[PDB]
Amino acid sequence: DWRCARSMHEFSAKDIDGHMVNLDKYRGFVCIVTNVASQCGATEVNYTQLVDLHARYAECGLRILAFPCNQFGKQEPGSNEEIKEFAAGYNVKFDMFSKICVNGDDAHPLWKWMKIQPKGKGILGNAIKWNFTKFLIDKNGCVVKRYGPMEEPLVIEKDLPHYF
Repeated sequence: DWRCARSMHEFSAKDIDGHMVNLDKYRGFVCIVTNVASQCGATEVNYTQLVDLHARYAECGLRILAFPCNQFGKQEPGSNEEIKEFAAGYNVKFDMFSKICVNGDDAHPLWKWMKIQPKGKGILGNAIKWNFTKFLIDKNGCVVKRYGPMEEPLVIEKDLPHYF
């Protein structure tokens, strides 16, 4: 039962190449989990700053899990292969996953779970509101903060020292 999970580490997800990833591999690492899109007004700032954070903090254990999602204005219409090439244009070295839903009955169970964590609460409901929502995950796999679609990734930086 996804609702009874205690940690992100209990979940698995397909990477953007189609291979299953056990998210227990992130135990001991602080993670940003985010839903991404290629044709969003915020695409450039989010990819640029996620790549920047990953570069400057990997030595501290920062990992980033990017889930493409086409549910918000159909702004991620491409294939997984096309999305991987798009991320390559931003020199992404963090982890890209296969396209998923984040809302609704067919949402990936990790996203169902994050949305009902105590610190994953949304505003006027827990649904993901738009592209580039972010969840901060601590080293034990627990949700510790949620950031809205308009909060650029650099806003997360001041919170990282509380979890490294």
